[PDB]
Amino acid sequence: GYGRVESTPPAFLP
Amino acid sequence: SKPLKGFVICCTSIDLKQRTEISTKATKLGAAYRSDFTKDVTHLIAGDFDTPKYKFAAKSRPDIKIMSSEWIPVLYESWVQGEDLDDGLLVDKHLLPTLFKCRVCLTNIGQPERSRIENYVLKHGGTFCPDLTRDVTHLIAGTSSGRKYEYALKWKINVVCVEWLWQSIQRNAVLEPQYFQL
Repeated sequence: GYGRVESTPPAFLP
Repeated sequence: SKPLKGFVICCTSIDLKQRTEISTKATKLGAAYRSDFTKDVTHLIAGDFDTPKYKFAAKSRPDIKIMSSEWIPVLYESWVQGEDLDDGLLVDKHLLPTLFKCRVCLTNIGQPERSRIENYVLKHGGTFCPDLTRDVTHLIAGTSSGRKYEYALKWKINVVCVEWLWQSIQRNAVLEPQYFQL
């Protein structure tokens, strides 16, 4: 989003 | 009757009108007011963690209590209203939250550590931010990579490792980011 980096989806977490 | 006899109070990042009100009321309550952060200071009333005074207390004064801006106005009102004042003098109730004004975002941290960190942030008075926005004060990063990492740097947001959080919680105050760089 504008001025926003959305939360990493759980399936993509290390 | 001087409920705050022996208390030495200093203020940091407090509105001029509210700071004048606090210096007056604390003096009436029997406390010693300090404009400068002198050696005899026992309590620091803070409006922000990003000040030389707050940073000095957090780094060099673990004996002092960091207080909310509401402590003196609330205690003074209670006193003049004839309300009962205990040995506590509303200090425990008006202790500034450990992560006061912290807006904490995470990147490259897996589960269940992500949930654990969120719970400790909320517990110690911080705001947990699933999304990175320009109002985030701290980005806890597992690795120095990804979109959140890259934008936090562009937006001049603190990029720290998880020890920033754990050491701040243990100190019971917000610590500086330069010691917790990735």
